[PDB]
Amino acid sequence: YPFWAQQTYPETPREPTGRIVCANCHLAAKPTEVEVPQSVLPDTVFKAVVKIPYDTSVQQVGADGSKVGLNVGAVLMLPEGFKIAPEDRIPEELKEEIGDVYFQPYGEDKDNIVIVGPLPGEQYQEIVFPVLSPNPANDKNIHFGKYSVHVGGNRGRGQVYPTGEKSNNNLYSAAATGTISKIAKQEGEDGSVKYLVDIKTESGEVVSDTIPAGPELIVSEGQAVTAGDALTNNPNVGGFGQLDAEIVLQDANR
Amino acid sequence: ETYTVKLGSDKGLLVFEPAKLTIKPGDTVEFLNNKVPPHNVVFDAALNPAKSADLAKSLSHKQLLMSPGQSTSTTFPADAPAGEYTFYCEPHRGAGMVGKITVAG
Ligand code: HEC
Ligand SMILES: [Cu+2]
Repeated sequence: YPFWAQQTYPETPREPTGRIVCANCHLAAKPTEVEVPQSVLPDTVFKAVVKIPYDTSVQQVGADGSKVGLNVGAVLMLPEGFKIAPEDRIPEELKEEIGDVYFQPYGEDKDNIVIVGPLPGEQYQEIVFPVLSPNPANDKNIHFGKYSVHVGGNRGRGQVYPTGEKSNNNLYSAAATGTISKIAKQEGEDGSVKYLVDIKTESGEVVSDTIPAGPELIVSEGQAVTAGDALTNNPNVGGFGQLDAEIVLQDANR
Repeated sequence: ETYTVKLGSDKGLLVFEPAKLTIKPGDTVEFLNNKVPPHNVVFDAALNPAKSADLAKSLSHKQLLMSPGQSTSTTFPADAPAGEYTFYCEPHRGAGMVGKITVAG
């Protein structure tokens, strides 16, 4: 979710590698688009439209094991001075395009970074962010010049939680080499508890990895397995993307 | 009965005021997404006397309520004695957005 990124990276959402912290947990990579006007005049509202497309027929494993469609979210990074446009300045044509989303600043201080999500993807594959352009006359540090605009766009569930635990939308590798001595899908309440054991014949040791509900196996009993091998398919059908656009704050005169 | 829990006291903060709603065995109270959203609440099968979700499950809600200005309702059975049926604002769980429905007994 954006909210975890807010809670534990307020001043480092664009890591110095140029990668966005979403990547840390939303591991798979999928494309994100962003159109932005070529240029804008001081103190005017414009739209940075972001797209986060994906084959909508797909379905993902929900937290509980059942399969459900995807949700979408994003982070848009603007230069200092630029910020969410207020309601009075958003005209009605633009107002209906934004539907009823609720942009939050990444941090009360970071007005120039603006987030949204989770929201259903069917409705919000594309998102229209109003943005008020700043004014150099009323802001010395800002100037008439080119400027970068980075963006992050996510779809579907990620693989790792802030605590480092895995989620059930990911690959459960083996934690062991060995042969498999027993298997049993069982039913619990929301979904299956998969049970199994491995005999590290090499080190004379037994372990019992556990696999949550939702994935489905590749391996079978009696098959030799290597440490780190894929026990399940990878069920992740979503991912993360990022890009940047340039915008020219333009002098009214030339 | 259906009372309104303003999930982040509208012109105040991300809190659940007045935190200790002493309802009666049934009360169809709603959770209202007013600002900085969404607010969904699972029910304490952990923090309460009858920490038994199976009682209804509908009790324990959850999954991003993208309802800009709208509420969802949680009803009980009548078979609800001395119960502190505590509720969870999921994406906010800790920032004073937790409530304790207290069905008298
Ligand atoms: C440290 C963890 C972490 C970071 C960082 C993170 N996410 Fe997530 N995200 C997750 C996990 C795990 C889930 C699955 C949660 C669940 O079980 O419902 C998720 C789910 C989501 C969802 C909901 C998908 C769905 O269909 O339910 C969206 C959208 C999303 N993240 C967007 C973002 C964006 C955009 C950012 C940052 C600007 C971000 N996330 C950063 C971990 C993260
Ligand atoms: Cu909340």
